[PDB]
Amino acid sequence: SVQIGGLFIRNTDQEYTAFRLAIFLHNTFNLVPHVDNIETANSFAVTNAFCSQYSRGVFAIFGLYDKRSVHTLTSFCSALHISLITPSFPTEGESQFVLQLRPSLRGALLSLLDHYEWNCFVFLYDTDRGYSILQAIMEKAGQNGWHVSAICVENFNDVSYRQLLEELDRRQEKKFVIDCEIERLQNILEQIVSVGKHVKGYHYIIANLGFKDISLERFIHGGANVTGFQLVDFNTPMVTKLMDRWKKLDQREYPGSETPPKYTSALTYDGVLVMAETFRNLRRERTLKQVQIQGLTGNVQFDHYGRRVNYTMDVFELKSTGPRKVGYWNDMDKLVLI
Amino acid sequence: IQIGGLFPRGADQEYSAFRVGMVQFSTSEFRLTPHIDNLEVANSFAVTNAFCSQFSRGVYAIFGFYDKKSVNTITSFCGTLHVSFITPSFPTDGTHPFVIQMRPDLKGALLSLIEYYQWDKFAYLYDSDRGLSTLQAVLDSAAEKKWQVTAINVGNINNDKKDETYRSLFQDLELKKERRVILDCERDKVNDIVDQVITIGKHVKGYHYIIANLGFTDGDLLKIQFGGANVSGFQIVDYDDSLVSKFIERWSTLEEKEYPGAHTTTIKYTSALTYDAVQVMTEAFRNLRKQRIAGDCLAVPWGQGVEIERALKQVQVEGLSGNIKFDQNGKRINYTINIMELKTNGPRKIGYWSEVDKMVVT
Ligand SMILES: *[C@@H]1O[C@H](CO)[C@@H](O)[C@H](O)[C@H]1NC(C)=O
Repeated sequence: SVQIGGLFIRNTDQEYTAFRLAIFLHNTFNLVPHVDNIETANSFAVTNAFCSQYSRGVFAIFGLYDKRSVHTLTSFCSALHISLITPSFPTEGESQFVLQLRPSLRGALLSLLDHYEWNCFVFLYDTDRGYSILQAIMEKAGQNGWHVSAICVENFNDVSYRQLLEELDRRQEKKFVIDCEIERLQNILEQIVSVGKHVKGYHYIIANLGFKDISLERFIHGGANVTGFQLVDFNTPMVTKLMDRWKKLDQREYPGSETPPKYTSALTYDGVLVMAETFRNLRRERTLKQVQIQGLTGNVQFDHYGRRVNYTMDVFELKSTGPRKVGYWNDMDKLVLI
Repeated sequence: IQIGGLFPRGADQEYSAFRVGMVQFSTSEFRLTPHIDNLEVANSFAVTNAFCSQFSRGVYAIFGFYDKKSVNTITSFCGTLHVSFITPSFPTDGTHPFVIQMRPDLKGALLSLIEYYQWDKFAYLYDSDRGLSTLQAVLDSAAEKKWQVTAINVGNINNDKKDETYRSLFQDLELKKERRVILDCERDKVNDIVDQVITIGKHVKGYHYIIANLGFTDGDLLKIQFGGANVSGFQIVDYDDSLVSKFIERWSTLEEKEYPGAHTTTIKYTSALTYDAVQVMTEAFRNLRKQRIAGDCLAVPWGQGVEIERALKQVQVEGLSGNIKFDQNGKRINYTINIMELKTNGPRKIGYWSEVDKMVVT
């Protein structure tokens, strides 16, 4: 038996569901989960949970973190020589004993805004995933002499949202770039319709990996141009096999067996597969970073710093008949169009 | 005293309002017997069978609903048997005796708001289930006053292609450069129509949408609010009077386990008409007891035709709808209808429509 640790926070029920799915189907060297769910993602509770998991004895911990508790978790993981595989937002700078599965969206977003050749737009953002995207956008705008009006919408309510939208309507902007959480993006999309801006003339850019994970039917009927990114490939027989087997299990324990998996579920499944590959290779840190596998999100391979390399991501546009792929982005070939 | 009922299927709020009216108007001196039935008003055979069953046990008065395909049968049966039938359904056209009607007429108000707003070349989206009694008046008025109508038949639409058809209607009207439409359909239809409007857009400034279904505070305007398009409508139950406030104070208290509904702030106009019907009927029999006054349906008039009909038609009372006093035929004669319009804020009073003065602006 090989012992593994599991750390999860609130409003990530599907993450835990995907983790339990992966563990169940992989075992049926049986893994021994040590999950300890925590409600509030603060430093003290995360530290206590990590201490409990370490005291019980763990070889690798799969956990989730936010802006506040990232530093403590990374510090203890680096200090105690315990590998931590996480699907959360990537960090910056030198990091050790930390493996990150979520690819960085900076390059693809920069390439997309370069392709459409924009010189003035509005950037809506939140600080729930660091300041990397905002800093990169500001640096690029300064280098290329652009005109960006970044507005924080962390503490905005419906009245504030509508008034801000009307004020931005008074000026001629016509181009928005949204980068927020799933719930925040849903709120933005459900209050942009009420004002009456889901009409031809605007071009929104959804900056995430869940373009097909959100409902854009209203925008499809409206005709407003929308462009997003996709990482999970749905025509692969592997994902169809896994999803059909998900249907074959009960819904009382593994909810979500009626929709294609989001980016985070695929990331957690790929992390579990990578960790199992690492154990199997170790049967025959340095070994962890040498893994090269084919997961739901494509090729999985890491450099000496634990960041993603050799990853492909498709770019989708919203048409009258629905989403339509227009090309794909790669690190070595930059943007490729069809 | 026994008073039956022919309430329709798919309607539960009305019958809840009926039982609440039963409870509220307590009567120790006399008590009536509901003996309520339930069937599809669109099928004439069930209606005739239920009417005969009620008539076979000596019911003094019947109270129920009907539609365009069943009003003639009820009228014919009540005419020959002298049994009064109180109905909050749509006003019938022509003098049909022994049918007490408790709904004001939309006609005349839609033609007094379409002229207070000086218009021409408008659009009209009618439905072919309520009846061709409002569209005909609109055509007559347009012919008399040189207006240009563009009639469209909404309804009788397959649910599979309902979205596509409703969207295509607005898409076609966009080609003809029409910006004024007059929606007049039941709540279920108008909700879908405004939803598809918002889906296409058209809720920005430059479009005026009249709702012509009374009500206007129960169609979930929150979706169409906070936009640029104008919204205007008619209302019968004002929500600030002492009587209506007293009603709504006890309306929310009752639970849905025993009394379905009764947890929301607004109530449909039909249920208010039913609740007022309860009171006007109980007081009608009260007046007769103050004055100290059947075989099969396929067989002679029964004991007291005039004594019940005239007494019930000479009532003068005040309820949620306002003044309730019937004329010789049985239709309302002293009703006032509030005018409302939608803004960034909730509905605001603009005036009132009455028989004594054509149109009032306040
Ligand atoms: C909306 O209402 C205003 C104020 O009454 C009026 O001036 C304007 O013409 C209306 N718009 C339409 C499209 O009817």
